[PDB]
Amino acid sequence: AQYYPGTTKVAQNRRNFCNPEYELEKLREISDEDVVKILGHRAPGEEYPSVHPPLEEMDEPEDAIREMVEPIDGAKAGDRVRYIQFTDSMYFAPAQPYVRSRAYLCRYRGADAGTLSGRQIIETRERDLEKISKELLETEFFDPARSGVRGKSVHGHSLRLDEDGMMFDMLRRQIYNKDTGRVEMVKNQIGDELDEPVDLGEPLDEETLMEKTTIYRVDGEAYRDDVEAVEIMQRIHVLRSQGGFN
Amino acid sequence: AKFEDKVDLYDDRGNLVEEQVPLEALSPLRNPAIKSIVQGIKRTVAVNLEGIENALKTAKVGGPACKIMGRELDLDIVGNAESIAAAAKEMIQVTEDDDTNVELLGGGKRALVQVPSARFDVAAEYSAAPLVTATAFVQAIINEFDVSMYDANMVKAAVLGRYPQSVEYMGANIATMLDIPQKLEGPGYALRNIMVNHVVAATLKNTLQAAALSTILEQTAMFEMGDAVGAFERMHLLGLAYQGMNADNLVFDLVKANGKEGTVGSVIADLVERALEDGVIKVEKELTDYKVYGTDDLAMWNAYAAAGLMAATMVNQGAARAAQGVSSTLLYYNDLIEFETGLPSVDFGKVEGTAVGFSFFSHSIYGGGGPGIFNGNHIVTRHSKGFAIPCVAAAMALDAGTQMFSPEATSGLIKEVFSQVDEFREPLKYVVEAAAEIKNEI
Amino acid sequence: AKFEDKVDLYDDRGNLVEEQVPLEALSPLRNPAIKSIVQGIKRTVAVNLEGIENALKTAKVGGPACKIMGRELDLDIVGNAESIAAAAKEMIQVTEDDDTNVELLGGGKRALVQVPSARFDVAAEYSAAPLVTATAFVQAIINEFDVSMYDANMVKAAVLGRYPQSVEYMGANIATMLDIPQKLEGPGYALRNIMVNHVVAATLKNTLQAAALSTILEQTAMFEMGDAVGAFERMHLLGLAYQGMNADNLVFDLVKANGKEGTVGSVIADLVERALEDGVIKVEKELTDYKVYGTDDLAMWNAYAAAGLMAATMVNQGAARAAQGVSSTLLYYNDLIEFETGLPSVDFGKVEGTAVGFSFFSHSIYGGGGPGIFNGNHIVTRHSKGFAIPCVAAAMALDAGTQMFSPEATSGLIKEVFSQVDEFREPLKYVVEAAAEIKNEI
Amino acid sequence: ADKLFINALKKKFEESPEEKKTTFYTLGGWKQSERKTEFVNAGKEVAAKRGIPQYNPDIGTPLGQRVLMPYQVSTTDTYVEGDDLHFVNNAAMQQMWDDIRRTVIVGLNHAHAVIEKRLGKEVTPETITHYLETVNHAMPGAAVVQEHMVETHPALVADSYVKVFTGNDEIADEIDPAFVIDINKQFPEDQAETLKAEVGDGIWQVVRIPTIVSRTCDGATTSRWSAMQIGMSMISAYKQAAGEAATGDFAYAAKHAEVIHMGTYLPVRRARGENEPGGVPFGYLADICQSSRVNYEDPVRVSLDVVATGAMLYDQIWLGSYMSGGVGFTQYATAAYTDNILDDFTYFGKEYVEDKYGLCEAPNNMDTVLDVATEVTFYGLEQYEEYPALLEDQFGGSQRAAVVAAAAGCSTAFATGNAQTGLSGWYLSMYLHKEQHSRLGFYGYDLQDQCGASNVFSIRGDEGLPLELRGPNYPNYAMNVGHQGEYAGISQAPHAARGDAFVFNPLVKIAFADDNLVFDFTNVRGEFAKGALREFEPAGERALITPA
Ligand code: F43
Ligand code: F43
Ligand SMILES: C[C@@H](OP(=O)(O)O)[C@H](NC(=O)CCCCCCS)C(=O)O
Ligand SMILES: C[C@@H](OP(=O)(O)O)[C@H](NC(=O)CCCCCCS)C(=O)O
Ligand SMILES: O=S(=O)(O)CCS
Ligand SMILES: [K+]
Ligand SMILES: [Mg+2]
Ligand SMILES: [Mg+2]
Ligand SMILES: [Mg+2]
Ligand SMILES: [Mg+2]
Ligand SMILES: [Mg+2]
Ligand SMILES: [Mg+2]
Ligand SMILES: [Mg+2]
Repeated sequence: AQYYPGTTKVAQNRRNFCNPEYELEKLREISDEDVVKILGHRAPGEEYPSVHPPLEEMDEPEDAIREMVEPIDGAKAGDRVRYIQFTDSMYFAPAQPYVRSRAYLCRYRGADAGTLSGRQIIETRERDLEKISKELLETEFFDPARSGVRGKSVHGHSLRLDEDGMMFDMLRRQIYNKDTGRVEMVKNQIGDELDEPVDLGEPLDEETLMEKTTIYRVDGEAYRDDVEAVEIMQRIHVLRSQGGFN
Repeated sequence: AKFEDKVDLYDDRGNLVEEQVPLEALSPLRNPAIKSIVQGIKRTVAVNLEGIENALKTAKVGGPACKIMGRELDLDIVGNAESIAAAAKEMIQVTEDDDTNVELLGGGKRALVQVPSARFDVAAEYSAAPLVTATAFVQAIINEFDVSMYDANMVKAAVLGRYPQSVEYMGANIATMLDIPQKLEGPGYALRNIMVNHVVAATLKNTLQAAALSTILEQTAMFEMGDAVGAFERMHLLGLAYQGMNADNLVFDLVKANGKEGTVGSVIADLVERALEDGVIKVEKELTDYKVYGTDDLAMWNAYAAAGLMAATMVNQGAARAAQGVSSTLLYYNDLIEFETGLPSVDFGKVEGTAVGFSFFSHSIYGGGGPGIFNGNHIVTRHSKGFAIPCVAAAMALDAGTQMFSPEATSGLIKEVFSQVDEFREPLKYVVEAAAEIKNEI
Repeated sequence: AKFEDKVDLYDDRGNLVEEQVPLEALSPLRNPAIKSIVQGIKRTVAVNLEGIENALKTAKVGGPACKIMGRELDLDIVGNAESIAAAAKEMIQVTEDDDTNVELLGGGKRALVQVPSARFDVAAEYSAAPLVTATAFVQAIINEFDVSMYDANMVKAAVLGRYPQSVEYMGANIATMLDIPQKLEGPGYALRNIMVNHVVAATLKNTLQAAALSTILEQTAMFEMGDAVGAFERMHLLGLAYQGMNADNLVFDLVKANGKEGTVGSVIADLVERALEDGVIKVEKELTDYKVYGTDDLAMWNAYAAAGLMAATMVNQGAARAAQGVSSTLLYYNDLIEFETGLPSVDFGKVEGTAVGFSFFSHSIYGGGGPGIFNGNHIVTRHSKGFAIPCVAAAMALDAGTQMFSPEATSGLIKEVFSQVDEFREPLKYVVEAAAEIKNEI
Repeated sequence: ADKLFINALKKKFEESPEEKKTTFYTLGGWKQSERKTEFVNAGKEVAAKRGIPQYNPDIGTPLGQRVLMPYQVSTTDTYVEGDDLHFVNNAAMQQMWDDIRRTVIVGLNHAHAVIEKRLGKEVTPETITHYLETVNHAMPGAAVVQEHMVETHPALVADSYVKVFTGNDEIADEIDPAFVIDINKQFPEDQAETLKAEVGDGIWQVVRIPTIVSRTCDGATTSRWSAMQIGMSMISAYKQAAGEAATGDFAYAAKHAEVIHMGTYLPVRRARGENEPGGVPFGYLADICQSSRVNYEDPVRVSLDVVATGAMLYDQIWLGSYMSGGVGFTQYATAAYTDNILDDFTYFGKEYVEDKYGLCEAPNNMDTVLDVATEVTFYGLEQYEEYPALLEDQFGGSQRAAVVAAAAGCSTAFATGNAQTGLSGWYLSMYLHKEQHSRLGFYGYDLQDQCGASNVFSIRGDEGLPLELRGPNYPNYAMNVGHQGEYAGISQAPHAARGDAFVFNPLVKIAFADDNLVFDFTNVRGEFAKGALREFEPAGERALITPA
């Protein structure tokens, strides 16, 4: 698959996020327990709640489509559908909202992805969400200064950075520690205090943010100079226009 | 005859039924099974005899929480169902050997009613179904029990609700898959105002049959609306064939190839490869490490892309066994395929746009609800001309129990009655058979 | 037959056509000419080619006084009408040589269009007629002149108006006798939302034919609404036959006897005499110098009284050659006949009540208008179940020029196209012939 | 010289507009804000008086972890907190909608024909003047025929009246000028000539019913109330029987045959009668706004006054209350009429077009769409990238999408002189913006956006329509913020560039050229600022009939 036109680093990074054969760079280690705490859906040692009984317990009639499509593990179990949501700074966060939804539906099964300017969300069966979330949190999808895990109160994608290089968060879920130069998650994604903070590692430096970003800007790589990517967008516009007429 | 295209038709198990069927043999304008389905949906009513009886015994008539103390009437309706139904049938039919059907279900708790097709041939629209059925059952109940002049108005209220004070049959104990003509978003929309959950209930959650029924209704509406007249007709017919009829086993084969481990993106890659293999698209231009694809047949590209869209929904929502992500599939299948190819997405962006609003209105405070409450007449989901709602029906067929407003919650009366009708329950079978029959008349 | 009654049928000159025809041969459910009339009204559209051309050259589109400066397009549509009509016809038809008709009128300024009946057999309702016609003519015009993508939206506006921003086709240059389904006062009302002036225009002001067309449409709606089901069916059929089809020559003979010098009161006296002579009513008891009449057949009394009501309109408004007093006739014929006899008036008081409101709303500030702008769907005149509006049609056919909102003012496009259709113009001829043809099949 | 938004950015923030960093969390939350402080205190008092808790700044999340900004009302020197631009808090905004809702246009052409042809009486300027004196007594709710009538208090209904206009100057001049909208006085010469040619010898009434009534009732009341009092005044002034057959012709004429509603009725899911915001087509909204007749040398000013009119009505009142409610959509709309931002971008585009093509000189085609809309989109987006204060100001992607695409679409229409290619440029702007920043608006923002390109030039039943005829009930447009008022601006743009007197209905244009209205439609943004400052005086209050 070719994913996205263009000859910039931005365009290549957009293709890399979509391409499931591209190995996302792992930047930090997070424990399973800590992914669960950041998600905030269940307590450590709490069994997965269910929304319906396990598939095996159901008396489903023959359906060729069902038979051909393997359910994800959480669907087999009857897990609730839960979410994880991220906000990405326009100051060169590595992932950005459409990048995420496009990438998620290339990489992950059974995914409900939603894009907005200030937040981007995936909803899927709880145990599968925990596995996906580890990858969203440990890899270059995430920078702990320019990205935030936020289930509400998302404002900040378009705000000025603070003096530490951190994105605004009305609820201050991620705190930059001057003494380590690392960020800690001190609240879960909905804003409740964690018993113990989660290390999210160091913010990426400016050079590395510029290598990894998927936003076009005049002070990075401008979209208007990625003439092949603009050509395809214009082409789409014209072909849709003609097609709707005749 | 107008179009040279032919398609191969399959059953819901992926076996070939008939090869090289002319495209117009599937047209709503030509196919006698689509005519029978549409006239059947106009004429069929579910009557809840038990519900009428209970409303009367409690005086709970005229809508949610409403009750008139002192008006209670205790009538043995279900116990006398056979007589009541026979008396109703005599008023409903035009002649004794016509196509009127009145059949009791559930030990007399429910009746399936099909009002004779001839009443519709001298009617402007379809409201004779509920109105003729309602009055025939009101009169038959009154006559069964010799209900007095003073009390009979309660029987009317139990059957048809608060109409005509309300514009709808508010509190009625009859149901139809259609809704009243005043609720149409535009003229020609009536076959679009059919809840997704009702389609899924009628087809017993068989994914391919739900997608077929929904496509038949949607694309038939596109003819009634004039959208499939002239320049657009072949586009609409090929959409019906490839997205809703599994033409050439394309949907089926894409699901087979992507069902075990696939994603929306893997289905896209397979569909683009298939379109290339079949000569539907070709490379027009080489950019820097990027092939720009073109087509000399936009209607056919649209149809292949639509089959892929349906397959992607089946793979994505089938893997989750949860329908909510259909709004996301409908959006990103189309967004991804345009940047993959340089070609326009399904319905030239109108599926993707429908999906943007449908996503918002199924994940926000402002309106909408879960996937099953939408329909082609809903303001959120009317914009694509038939290429979005059938995917929603497939997704809800595949939902294993994640919805509060499920077909069990919204559509139980409809399910009991309308799934009895073979052509409603298994339309793919009947439409393919009729197409094979008329293949030499096109 | 469900009923035992037979009627003698006459032509519009009062001459016998066929004796002793079963009543149900006149039923909308059985008579093939009523079926062809209703299907014809569903499928027929008047296209004003000159209007479209003028709208385009002035950019006056989208409703009264509207205009978009800079958007003018000067296209020789009327000069090229033959080619445009043929191209539209190709899109409108289902198959070559089917029942599609496209016929130019007024040297290409107008077209009669009858959309093929098969489109309606697979549609929920009747909006395919304007929608299929509109888009076929939009596309034919664009293709005739090679109108660009940038300009073609003005063709669309000139044809169909401000739809879909407006619910109606606001400013359209096509017309139908029916109106949009959203405007129905209740389900089943569509054949009632036909302006009296349109009926009078289509029948060329022939009094009996206007009364017949109006009665056909009203009583056919009563079937669609369920009102003529079960207990009420015979009442409605006998109303159709006696009030609208001149059964037994009763309307005609009452007019003959009262036309030279008669009044509403003298018609009443003649009708009561005739009902007694025929055994429809009988003296039930004697008060002081006053006979109280009874009946063993309320539906037949109602029908005789309805024939008298029609004859009283023809006498009263025919003597004035001024339609306005139809509201008074509809009131006082009924009021007087009740105190004359001790029996209920036509439609058990509902014609009298319709007439009270209609009189008010045709002589007051609050709404309504002249007789010709009413219809069975109008809130003022919906209440009687078919027994009032046909008298208004007869009165407007007799109006010699007293109205500002005359059929010439409101219905000229409809007149030019719909009066071409023999069955619309002379329905009394065709429905009687059809009833005689099926007389031994009922 | 400076970009037009620089002064506003320097007012909002201590940092220079280009500065990338700031410090948050130091302002005391709501305590930084005069307005929030007023609200906290008011909520305490409300709750204490009524015995039910109400506004409480500690419920939910703590506002004001960042600067709670003032906004400059564009074209003014007025800076206010955004709460003063909420329609609930702004009497000018409420009155603007009341003035539209309570107006109908009603011909006298059929009516005069009924008088002449049916009553057999003459109509002359003198008889028209007598009729107008009569209907100006009757219209606010006073009697002319019956004994023992009880009437509205004249001071509660002082805002209700009837005027007329005609394109025949000599007829206009013979009717008493207290009742005449004088086209020659209100419009510059060339516009006046255009409008008088459209009207010709037609004679039209502009009827305004009382604000107090419109507020008690609904928009569908307006043409009925109008007709009742027209009817009584035709009875009294032309000496009819008081209720004869001809009386019904005046009723039908005033209620149906020669009425022009401001808005058409809506379908059932969003059921509403006439004269509600969703029925007002974009070309009528541009015509209601009166900027065209006073700022005609500046087509940007005209177009953006229409954007302000429509963003407020369509997003704040209509989408944000009739169709939703609550806190609502103030800043979705303010983005299009504050801080001179849309003005900066649209002047850029106008000048670009002047330099490359000349206004209205570009070919009306997709080449022009691609050129202009792309160039203007990139300028607007570069401003957010160059000025971090600008991006933190228009913090929601939807706001930025609407502003950037309005400048692109208006500029495209300035180039082509045609609204439809302007609309294509709006959609292309959204597609480019989405690819540039990998975001656009809220979850549901681009439903119409993705349908958009294909539906611009469609001719199908519920798809094809010139932009001027579209409105909030056009199917793709029926739900979402950040589009409808901007479309009214695009509808105005080519007509302002061409010097056209009106966009879609000349009668609507004339009908609002009237200083007897309560809101001043010539200066919509100035009125919004006056209301924000609590200096606007609305009609409709009940003070005269309630305790002192
Ligand atoms: C709960 C929702 C989901 C929903 O259906 N509506 C919400 C909330 C709702 C509430 C918020 C009021 C409150 O706080 O109690 C109101 C005011 C509507 C109402 N009920 O009165 C609103 N949105 Ni929202 N909404 C807005 C916006 C937005 C932007 C904000 C992005 C940012 O970075 O700050 C995003 C969408 C996006 O990412 O593009 C957004 C989301 C959301 N919007 C998220 C909550 C986001 C969060 O958790 O912080 N709105 C805007 O982009 C600007 C205008 C603004 C609206 C108020 C106004 O116009 O003044 C408000 C319009
Ligand atoms: C012009 C009409 C025809 C029509 O369409 N409406 C009228 C007039 C209208 C006007 C009279 C206001 C005015 O004088 O300018 C208003 C107030 C409606 C409005 N436009 O605001 C009204 N009638 Ni009227 N109308 C009334 C009534 C009536 C009674 C009055 C009989 C008597 O002996 O006085 C009669 C009908 C009848 O005879 O039954 C009547 C007729 C009439 N009604 C005759 C005028 C009669 C006359 O020439 O004097 N109304 C009433 O019976 C009582 C309530 C009263 C209404 C005002 C209120 O409710 O306070 C008023 C209701
Ligand atoms: C979709 C529809 O809601 P329902 O699905 O019918 O509940 C519709 N609301 C809206 O369109 C909300 C529009 C304003 C709020 C969102 C603005 S982006 C309405 O209430 O009629
Ligand atoms: C009849 C109808 O008017 P139209 O014939 O549609 O103009 C209707 N008015 C009324 O019913 C007037 C009711 C109140 C005035 C009379 C009270 S007795 C209405 O405006 O919709
Ligand atoms: O978050 S949403 O896009 O759903 C609502 C924005 S106000
Ligand atoms: K109100
Ligand atoms: Mg690990
Ligand atoms: Mg009895
Ligand atoms: Mg190569
Ligand atoms: Mg004789
Ligand atoms: Mg006699
Ligand atoms: Mg408290
Ligand atoms: Mg002033």
